[PDB]
Amino acid sequence: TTIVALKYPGGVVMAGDRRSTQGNMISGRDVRKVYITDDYTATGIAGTAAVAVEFARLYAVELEHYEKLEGVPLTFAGKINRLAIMVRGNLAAAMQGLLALPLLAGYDIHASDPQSAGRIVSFDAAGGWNIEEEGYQAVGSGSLFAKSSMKKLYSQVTDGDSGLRVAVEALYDAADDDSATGGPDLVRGIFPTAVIIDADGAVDVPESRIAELARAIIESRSG
Amino acid sequence: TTIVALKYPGGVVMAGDRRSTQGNMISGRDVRKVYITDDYTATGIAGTAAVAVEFARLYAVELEHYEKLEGVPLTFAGKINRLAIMVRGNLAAAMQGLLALPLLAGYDIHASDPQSAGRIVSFDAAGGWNIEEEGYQAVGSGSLFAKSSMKKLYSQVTDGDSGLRVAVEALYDAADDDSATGGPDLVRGIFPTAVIIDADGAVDVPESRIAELARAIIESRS
Amino acid sequence: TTIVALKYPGGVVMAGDRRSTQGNMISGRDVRKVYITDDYTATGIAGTAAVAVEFARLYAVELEHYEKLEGVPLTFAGKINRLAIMVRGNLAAAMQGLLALPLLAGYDIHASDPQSAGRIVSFDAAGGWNIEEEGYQAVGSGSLFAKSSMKKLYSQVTDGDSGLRVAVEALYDAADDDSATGGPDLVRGIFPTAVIIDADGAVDVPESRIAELARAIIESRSG
Amino acid sequence: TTIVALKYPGGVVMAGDRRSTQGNMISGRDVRKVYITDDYTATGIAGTAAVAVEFARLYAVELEHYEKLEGVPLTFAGKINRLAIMVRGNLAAAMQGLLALPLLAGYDIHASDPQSAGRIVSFDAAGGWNIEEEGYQAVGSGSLFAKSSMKKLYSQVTDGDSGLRVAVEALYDAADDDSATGGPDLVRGIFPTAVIIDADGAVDVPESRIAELARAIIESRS
Amino acid sequence: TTIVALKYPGGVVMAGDRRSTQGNMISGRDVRKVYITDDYTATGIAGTAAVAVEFARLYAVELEHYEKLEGVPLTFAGKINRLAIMVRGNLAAAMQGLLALPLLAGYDIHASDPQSAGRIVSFDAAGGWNIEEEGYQAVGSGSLFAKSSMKKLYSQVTDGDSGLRVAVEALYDAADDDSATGGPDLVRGIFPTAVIIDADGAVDVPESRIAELARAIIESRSGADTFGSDGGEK
Amino acid sequence: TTIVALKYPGGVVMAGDRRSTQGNMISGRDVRKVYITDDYTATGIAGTAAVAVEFARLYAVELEHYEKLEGVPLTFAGKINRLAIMVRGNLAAAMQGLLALPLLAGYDIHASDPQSAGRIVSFDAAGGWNIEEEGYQAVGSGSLFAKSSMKKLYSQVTDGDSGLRVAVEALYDAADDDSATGGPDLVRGIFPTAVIIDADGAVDVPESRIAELARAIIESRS
Amino acid sequence: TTIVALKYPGGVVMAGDRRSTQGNMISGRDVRKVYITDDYTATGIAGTAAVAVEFARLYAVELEHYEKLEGVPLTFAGKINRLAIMVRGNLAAAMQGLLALPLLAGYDIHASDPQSAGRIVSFDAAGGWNIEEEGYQAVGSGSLFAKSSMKKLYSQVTDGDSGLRVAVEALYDAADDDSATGGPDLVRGIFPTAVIIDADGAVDVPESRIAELARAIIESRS
Amino acid sequence: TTIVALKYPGGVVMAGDRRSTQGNMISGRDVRKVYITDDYTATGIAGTAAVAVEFARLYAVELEHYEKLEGVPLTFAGKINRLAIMVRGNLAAAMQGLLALPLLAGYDIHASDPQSAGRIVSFDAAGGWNIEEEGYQAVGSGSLFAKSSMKKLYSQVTDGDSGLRVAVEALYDAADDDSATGGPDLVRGIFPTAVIIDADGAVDVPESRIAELARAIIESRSGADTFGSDGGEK
Amino acid sequence: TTIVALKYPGGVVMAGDRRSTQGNMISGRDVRKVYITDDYTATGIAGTAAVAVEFARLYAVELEHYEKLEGVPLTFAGKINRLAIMVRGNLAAAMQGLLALPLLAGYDIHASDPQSAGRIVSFDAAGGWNIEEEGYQAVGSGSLFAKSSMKKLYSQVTDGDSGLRVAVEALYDAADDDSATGGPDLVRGIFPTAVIIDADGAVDVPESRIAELARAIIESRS
Repeated sequence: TTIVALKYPGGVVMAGDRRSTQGNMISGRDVRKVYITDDYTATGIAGTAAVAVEFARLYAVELEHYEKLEGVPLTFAGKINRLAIMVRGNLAAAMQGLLALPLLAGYDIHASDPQSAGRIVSFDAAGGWNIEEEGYQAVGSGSLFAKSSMKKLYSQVTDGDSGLRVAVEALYDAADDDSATGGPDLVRGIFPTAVIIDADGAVDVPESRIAELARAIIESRSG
Repeated sequence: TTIVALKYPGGVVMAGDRRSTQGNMISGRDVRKVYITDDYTATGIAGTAAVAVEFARLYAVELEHYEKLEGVPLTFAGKINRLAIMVRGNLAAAMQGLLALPLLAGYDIHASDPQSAGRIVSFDAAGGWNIEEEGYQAVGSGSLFAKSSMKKLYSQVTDGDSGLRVAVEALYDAADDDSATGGPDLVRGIFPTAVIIDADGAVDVPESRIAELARAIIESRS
Repeated sequence: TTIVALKYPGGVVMAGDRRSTQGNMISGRDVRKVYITDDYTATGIAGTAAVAVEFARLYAVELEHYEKLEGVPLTFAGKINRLAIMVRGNLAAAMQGLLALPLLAGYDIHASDPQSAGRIVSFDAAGGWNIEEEGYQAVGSGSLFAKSSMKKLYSQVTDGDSGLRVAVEALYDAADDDSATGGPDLVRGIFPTAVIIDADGAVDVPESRIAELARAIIESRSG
Repeated sequence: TTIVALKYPGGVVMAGDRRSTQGNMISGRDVRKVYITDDYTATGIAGTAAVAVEFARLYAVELEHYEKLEGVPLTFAGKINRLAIMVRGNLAAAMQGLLALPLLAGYDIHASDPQSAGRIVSFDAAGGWNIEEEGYQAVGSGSLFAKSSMKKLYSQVTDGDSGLRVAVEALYDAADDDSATGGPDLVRGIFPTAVIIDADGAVDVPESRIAELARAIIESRS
Repeated sequence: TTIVALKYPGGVVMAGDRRSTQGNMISGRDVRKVYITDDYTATGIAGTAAVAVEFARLYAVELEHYEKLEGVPLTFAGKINRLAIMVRGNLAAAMQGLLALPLLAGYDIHASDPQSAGRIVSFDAAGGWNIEEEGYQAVGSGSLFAKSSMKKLYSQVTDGDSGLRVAVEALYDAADDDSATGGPDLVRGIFPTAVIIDADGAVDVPESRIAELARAIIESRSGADTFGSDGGEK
Repeated sequence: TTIVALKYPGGVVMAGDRRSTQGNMISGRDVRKVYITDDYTATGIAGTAAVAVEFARLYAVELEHYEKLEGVPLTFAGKINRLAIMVRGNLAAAMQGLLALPLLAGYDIHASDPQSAGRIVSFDAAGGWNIEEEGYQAVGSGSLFAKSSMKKLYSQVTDGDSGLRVAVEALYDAADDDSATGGPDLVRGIFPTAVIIDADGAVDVPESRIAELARAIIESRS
Repeated sequence: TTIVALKYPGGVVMAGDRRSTQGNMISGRDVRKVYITDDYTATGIAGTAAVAVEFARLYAVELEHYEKLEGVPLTFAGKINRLAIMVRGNLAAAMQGLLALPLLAGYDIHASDPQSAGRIVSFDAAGGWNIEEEGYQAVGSGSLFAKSSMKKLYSQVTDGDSGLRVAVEALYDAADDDSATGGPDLVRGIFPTAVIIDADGAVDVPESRIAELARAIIESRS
Repeated sequence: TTIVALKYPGGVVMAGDRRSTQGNMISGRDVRKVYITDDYTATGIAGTAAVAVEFARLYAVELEHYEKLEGVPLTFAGKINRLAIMVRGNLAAAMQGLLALPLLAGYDIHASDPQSAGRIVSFDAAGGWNIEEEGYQAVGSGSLFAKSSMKKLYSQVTDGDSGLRVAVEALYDAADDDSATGGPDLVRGIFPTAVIIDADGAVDVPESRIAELARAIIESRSGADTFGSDGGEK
Repeated sequence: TTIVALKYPGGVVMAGDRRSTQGNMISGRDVRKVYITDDYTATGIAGTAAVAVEFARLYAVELEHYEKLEGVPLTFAGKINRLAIMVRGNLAAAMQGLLALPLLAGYDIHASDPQSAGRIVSFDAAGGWNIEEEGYQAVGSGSLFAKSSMKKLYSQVTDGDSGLRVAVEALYDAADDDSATGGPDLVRGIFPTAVIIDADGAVDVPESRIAELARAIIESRS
């Protein structure tokens, strides 16, 4: 599994692969790992698939429950604290083989500067959180390769489209160097899923655009 | 890793993949796992790459040493016995995580019927050997998927080219269902290697033929 | 044990073998492993036989209990969630040897297109569920061989009868490659059980049809 | 794996199944487990397949080596002693999962009464041996079922043909109650192998007769 | 310990041996292992003797308690479920050396065909139950030999008497191949106990009939040994 | 991680590094480890980063809660006791790997002499606390090197500016001798964070002054 | 520790860092990890420093011994085989923590095309070796980051100078992401060491050129 | 135990403490830990005392044996290699608690520049060696404190006397921060031992010079403590 | 750590060292280990510093709590019983590495003879208490050396001053033979603390008197 998130002027984009494996055997080819928790945040979770799905569902339920109870959505730091508390509480299960590491990307509406309202938060196994100030972050087995690719490709990010292309290329590199991460499957037409968040909210990227970007990257690397 | 071998009328063909991994990390993309030990036998070894290369080299050295010393090549049963002895002697190291399971394909010149002179021999971790009578066998992590694919596809084998196509398709299925087995890499132009053995000896299949077969299979499945 | 399920236009069919073993000794020859939990779903469970029977009974009781209490049956995703919860709760006992891996197939009456209303759901040991999109799935010791056979045979499925024949042939292959899976016993006249679900509900396949299909397959492979 | 042997007036017969498994997965369908060590004895070995093959080969080599060196074959007691010594020496490796339990059947040319010259010898894991006096014995995973079937069926043994039928039926029962023992494969046409030993020596039973007996048994139980 | 049960037209018969051992020592010679839980079911339990007796008593108490409370006896499947629940509950004690494997035989008064109303149920260590429909079943250490003997002898069963003879012969074979199972003791006059269930209920078999059957079986075996040989050698 | 604190005439200064690591990999470059708990105390915590942040937040919340409830801030000894109790209660988690060692520096308004109101308190894993009377203290992996540098550089401290320079140089030495402690990153413009406490309360040192001091130290050692 | 190697038209280059650590403590700042084994091959060894130095010394001694004895240097395959044998023989001691993973770069004078005479060979802990065909390879703790940086930067390599700059930048990235790898120390004037091999042989790169390249990279990334 | 060695223009100096402990108990107060192996090298060993003495004795014997056999002393690299081989061969016994870490200081007569002929070599437990380039090194339990003190005090080293004073002060700091290192004992008159190597060979420093240097250091420390304050309070 | 207590005509004197260590490193130089629990008893606790401080604080709180509740101070035996109960209850924590061994010295107001009213009580790890009748006792790592010194020096005790000198000399000997015990620091001017208890209560000994005694002892032994 590999999930990447990066900031661009005016928003943030998160993308993830589609492969789930049980050892060396491939058990899934269309797993979705990026979820829209609310109108302005997206969460990607790596590790055990069942724990990831349960975590995303519970986190979305908790956020919506607070919003309905109080009539006002939580602040971004409050959402970070809730996710960190959940990760800290899952420590005993993580030590038993049910580890789940989330990745939070969101748009801060209350931020003073709309062009710097994108936020990326990374979590560790002990529940600690850190707000990324370098503009990109990745989680999963292929996270290191994706981060090293983004370190060189981040100078090309100028808007949403370029950021999406860079994220797709980072996922392609991660799948190229990690067997647990699946690359663009042209035979079955299965492509990574992406979410773009801006001032108008979080929307899902259509599959056609991601397919076009993946084909362009493959053609560029073929010669 | 996955290595397949199947019999066709008049010969035998063996093919293997190119991927080698260290856990979940891909460390090799062009490893050659099928060797031509002599003029009529080919050996594919799965497991640890270092042990596989060492075993292939030592086995070829031993066979050529006997042939030069005695002036006559060993019989097929003798080659089977020597390979089984090597596998049996490697048991202690295999129990430490250095397992290596070879697959042997050959063309018996001393066989009575030329059309049934192909031979496929499989080996287990205890050194036991068994001559396969179903006409196909596979070894490696993805061996089960390739064997099950060949079970359905073996009815289409009537010559060397059809057998090569079936072997390539079986390797494609094994790589499709196993992450440790590499499929045809179209971006880098890396394709599985194959060896065809017949009455005229053992030759390496050119890369262009395997590339054409792999592209045909990919177009068929898309 | 081996249980197979596959989708055909307008429905879904699930079949399972009849053999239970205690190590190498054969203890049962007519075990039924496919249950009709309600009018539009069928459940096949592999692993320990006692745990499978208890799971099927408890799951059917829970579904009927909810339907009677609320006056309306659960949605398909609700049934999936309840089964996943049961599997997740059984994890501690599964680690001790009482492992149970279910397989759920159903027909969604609320689905948009009637011809694509068939559903197949697979579960893992951690409770993770995945709605299968390939059109077939299998569980049990001989699951791999049956799945590989269905991969090559699924192109022939065009209606309920062809799908049933493909399922029977996949079970035959699984029994041919797995000693823990029982094949068609012609001496005792014992054949695998199958269930077909369509718009009219779930019905049991009569033994005569399955016996005829098994004899046809055996005669096909004998020459 | 299941190997049976029973005595009939004027000789002895030994039969064994053909299946070899690796856990629950079937790996072999035509394994031959009964060997003709010399002109008047046959040896069937259960357990690990590789160890069984190696034991049979080494035992035959040792017996033939002694016969060539001395110009006179070993007495039956000497053969029993050598096999027991081999089993005793294999104890340390058997404790590591390489167990091999042989079954020895032979015809004693030097015996007084020719009609009772048949001999059946069983072995344990500690190397001990015992000459059976009840007329039948079996080894392997399905040995108990085969012996319990032969206990009821032994009263019908009056000649070589009836003894062969009883042995085939016992193997059928063992395969019926045990998954590790393969039954008659009518689809593939694979049947258990048998060896008949009498005053004229040890010969291999033709496959057609065993197929006829198996089909008769199946029709009887259908 | 070995308990056998087989179906005959019109009923069912269950029999068990009389020996209890502590290792290689023989600690008991007249232990009774077949119980009449109610008017139409009999239960035999193998394993630890104390756990077997406690299980039989508790199961009978539970069945009679339900019958008295509700005024109607449980259905056969209900009794099967209660016994399976008890076996499943005893899993922790079984893992510590207190295993008890029961064997349930009964007559279903509510069954459609009176001649096929007999039922035999077998249980495993995990509490799973399977209604045996091949006509016979056995439990205990010598269960395999008795089951294999019944496989060859079941074709002779035509009524209650033949079924009882087959059960006694199966127990004799099991004791012949198992040291932990006691055989017919002619010196002390101790014979296995049997229960026959039919449309009129479950009744204990008198010892005289079982003694006669055991003597006939022993005489037949001795005569066969006299007639038989080791392929021509005695 | 390395956090240093030292007393100067009229107050106290505490500084810490910015690097967090996961084994050998560098995962953080702008981590803040010095917190202003209230108007006159600053707390720096070393060890696991998550536990440090949680402890700082909980300690500040508890102090403010007591102040709001009673209408009067806790005495310095009361704050020491609360922090020691928290450390003692975290012992079980620390033995499992979640170890956190805090360092407390504060200004005592109720002290007799204003010039000697600076306070430095050190803690151990067992919850024991000691008020340092030597003028400096350091915690973390690089604590030994920083303390040994401060032992030689403390004679130059005469006011807040010289004390801040000495603290920055001690952090530079700790980073120079320890890989887990990050030095002044001139490429990214990241410098250690410091807090100065005096009679007017606790304030954060602007980054420009610390950058100037670090550049001066680097020029001195070049 | 990080040692990189990459191929450029007409030669090959290898560079390594200078830091040696003991846990989180920095124990060495001017360690040399790249050795010139002979006139056309260079070897860099990662892992335990003592084992690396001993391996380099012994390997150079063996190569020179063979060259002096036979009057002709070993072929490149022979050198690869000897290094693989040494790595395989060190497996038992590596299991105790004395691990050494070498990287071999050389120039094949017997190669047909002079522009493709460069060779890069990597080794695993089991003694297996693989001739890299993608043009670059790295070993050590920071090997992954350096390799991923070279993957992006390899398109700029056209001659020796560009290859040297790319190798220096890859080492800079590896030090930037790994704390066990030392970066260019401008305060002490310590820079990574590099070796360039071409048709004229292997020579050590002067420190001034590497210092200029490192300063250019630092100013580029500032 | 703490042994220090630093370079000065024209030579090298090595010094060590005198205390040996068995846990928290003081067992020795006048242990000599710096040996003159030959005319131009000095070796100090930290760790177990017995292993240290045996190491120094065997190393000196080996060097003298080679010099007598060949008629020419070993080069400095040869001595380093022999000591590294000894350390590597002692690894198995060091893993059982018999650890010995040597420190080597020497004066290479074959070096080009006479003023930079001093050499300091440090060894690890795996037998690896490194020629120090910073001009000072220390080994022992208190090595970190002595090395950190020398890092600050090395700017004052201009000749042999100043280097000796710096080494004595580093040992004083190491003893001040480590309980296993013994400080100058004024009551018993026991002081650290030092060896200084120059172009004329290796000689032992007389005890009076070290005693007066230690006394001056103690007086300076006491005066600084009197002058200083805890940020305003004493 | 070492704490000594001895009886002199008319009272009792208790003294202790000032050093706290973490293995071989010295972490504290002015630790106070003798506490005035109430007007007529003093308690010295050895072992872990945190446990000792907590024990002293809790014991003083309990004694004052009882005195305030009942309006009458506890008898000496009641204080002994409470301290023994606390020590016994701390057994589980002591077995895990948090051992604390106290030493109680007091003056009995209700005793018959004023000149023999001094009391010394020692405790073991199991909570057992014993009223010492030998006239002196010591606890800590250097307790044996201090007790052996007092065994020879106790004949010189005739009043409070001589007893204080003997206690100081015993502490000096304990520090002389034990590295974990701190001796008189004449560079920093740190000396052991002492408490003198008599009919007028318990008073802390001024540092000047102890410094004079320590200097006299050092000059005597020089």
